[PDB]
Amino acid sequence: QVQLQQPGAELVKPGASVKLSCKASGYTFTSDWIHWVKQRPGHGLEWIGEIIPSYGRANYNEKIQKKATLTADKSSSTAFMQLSSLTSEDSAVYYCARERGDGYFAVWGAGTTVTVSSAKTTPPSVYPLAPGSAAQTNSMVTLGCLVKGYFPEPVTVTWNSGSLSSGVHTFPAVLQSDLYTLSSSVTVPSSSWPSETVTCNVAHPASSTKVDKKIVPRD
Amino acid sequence: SALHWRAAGAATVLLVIVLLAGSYLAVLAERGAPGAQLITYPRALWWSVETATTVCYGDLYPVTLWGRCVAVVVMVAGITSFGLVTAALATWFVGREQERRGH
Amino acid sequence: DILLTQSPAILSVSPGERVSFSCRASQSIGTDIHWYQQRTNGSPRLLIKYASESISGIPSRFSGSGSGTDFTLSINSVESEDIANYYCQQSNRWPFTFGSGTKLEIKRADAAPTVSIFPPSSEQLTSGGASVVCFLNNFYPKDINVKWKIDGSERQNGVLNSWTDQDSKDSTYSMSSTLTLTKDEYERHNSYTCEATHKTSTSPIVKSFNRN
Amino acid sequence: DILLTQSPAILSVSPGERVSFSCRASQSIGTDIHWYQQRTNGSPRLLIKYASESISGIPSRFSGSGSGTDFTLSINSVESEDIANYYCQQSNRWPFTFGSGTKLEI
Ligand SMILES: CCCCCCCCCCCCCC(=O)O[C@@H](CO)COC(=O)CCCCCCCC
Ligand SMILES: CCCCCCCCCO
Repeated sequence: QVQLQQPGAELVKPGASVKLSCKASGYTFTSDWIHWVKQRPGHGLEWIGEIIPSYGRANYNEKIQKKATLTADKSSSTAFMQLSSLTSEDSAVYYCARERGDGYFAVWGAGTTVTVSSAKTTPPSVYPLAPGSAAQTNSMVTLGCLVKGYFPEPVTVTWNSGSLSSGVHTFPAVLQSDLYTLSSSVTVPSSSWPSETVTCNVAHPASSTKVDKKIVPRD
Repeated sequence: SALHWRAAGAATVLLVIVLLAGSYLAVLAERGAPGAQLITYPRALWWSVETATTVCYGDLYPVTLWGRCVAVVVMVAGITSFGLVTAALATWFVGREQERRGH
Repeated sequence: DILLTQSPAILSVSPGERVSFSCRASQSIGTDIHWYQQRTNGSPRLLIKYASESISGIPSRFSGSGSGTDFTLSINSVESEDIANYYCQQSNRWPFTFGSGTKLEIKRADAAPTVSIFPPSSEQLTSGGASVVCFLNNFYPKDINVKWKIDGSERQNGVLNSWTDQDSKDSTYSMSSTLTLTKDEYERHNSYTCEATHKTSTSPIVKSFNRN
Repeated sequence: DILLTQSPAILSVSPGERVSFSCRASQSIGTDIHWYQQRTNGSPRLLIKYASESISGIPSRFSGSGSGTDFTLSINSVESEDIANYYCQQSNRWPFTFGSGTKLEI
């Protein structure tokens, strides 16, 4: 089972504050430390601080401005990081990780994408991408889905509820007019579609939405 | 039943407890501190053993006030436990020699 | 606080080769170095602990070595799934610190792009907008150019492009080029053309559709 | 005797910015570094002791960090009253020594 569970995303207005969570499962010991690590897009890993839940003591990276406050709840096995008075410098993925007191990060959470913006949460519009009637195929056919008009990042795109993994590309999103757009592409043997269903699944955590879109030929 | 042997055994179990608690608390005390090396539990137990025996290599040591206070507890517990073992050995020898000379 | 220098910042190798990442600590730290792999959009994953010790479930081609200030992560016979960023991390002294990371790149054989053009969907037009999407998939090397033409005339406004990082499945790249119009402007034209230019052929690869 | 190098000798920043002064010791001195501020015609004033510990009455935008040979004094959101010379001082080994100073300009 996934050892550390964190929400996919949080949207925070400048100057506001947000409490991130990290729920632990698996073996727990009195020597466990929970660490938090910040990664800005296209950059490295930056250690924020650590907490020992068994005792509640937290330490912080001295070299950076303290925007975090770490707490832990033993009953719910959950670690929290209160980020305070955020600016755009604080937009990033925040990971939690567990260290068994022997110095290395055995396991990491999936990360919470925090976006600091005044813009409003907008779920995405998902549109199919099927070839026009004049396109010719070979032994493979390429289909896709367009995910347009969403905010903030990220979305997760899967194919046939994750069952379809080979032949997928999901492109990085582009930002325009405070909205994000991306496409995903899938390539399957041409003999197999539309005979066998091909569906894209778009999860947008910041708006708690998950929509399906079957790809059918233009009829 | 003899007091010296039971006190030796008690001191042994107490020392094991102090080594484990000192390892835990030394890590707890030292992780706040830039440059500190006494910050993971396996080597902290090693450090607590060398502190309890006074066999102190210099590879690890506390740099904080509270880590040093933990250190002092481990030192005194170690020195006292081994001194207690010595004292029990002496009591055993003294009794056996009183017997060997028929007193 | 211990600086960990990972240089070079990018390593380029051919499949099957042995590769070595470097991590240098600003002071001596025994073997208290740990290595993590992070793929695109993924979370970090421990590969090697305490400079050389194996982790369960990590392919055996990964190994580590060194002690003191100089550390090496090695991969025997690189393959595509190894495309990732690689970080070292020290636990000798408080606070724990990370190296700045080395990206692994694979140099594979040239491959022409697979181009596909997609007309806007019915739902999108029903909403009142039109996006025309072109895919340039699974090409190598990364450099490539996309040209849009409408009714035979080059178009530039409304085009937004996006490139993937190198693909951990086959070491290729891909790109999406998305021409976004209003329903009206899309309706005053008929021929929509995506044109890809890549060093694998002097002639562009062209995909078109007529709205008719 | 421990040389403390403060470079650059002058730092120029805009109001509201975060600024960082550097102090490098010629050998390792743990966290035995202390920072002082001296304004024009004023006497030195302790800001940070033992590399990172706060002093009562010093504005919270002042912080310190580092250990060993490399030390940083940081100011969050510089303002005008911060215009001053800034010195580091080591107490790890006899004799105590001072850095040569960094001037802050806005
Ligand atoms: C509640 C807080 C915990 C308090 C006690 C923690 C005990 C830690 C387990 C010790 C074994 C670690 C396993 C391992 O493979 O350790 C190696 C790491 O690779 C190196 O071991 C070591 O180098 C230190 C072990 C020295 C033991 C001294 C004997 C004492 C009578
Ligand atoms: C017996 C010694 C008490 C241990 C104190 C724990 C360290 C707390 C540091 O804030």
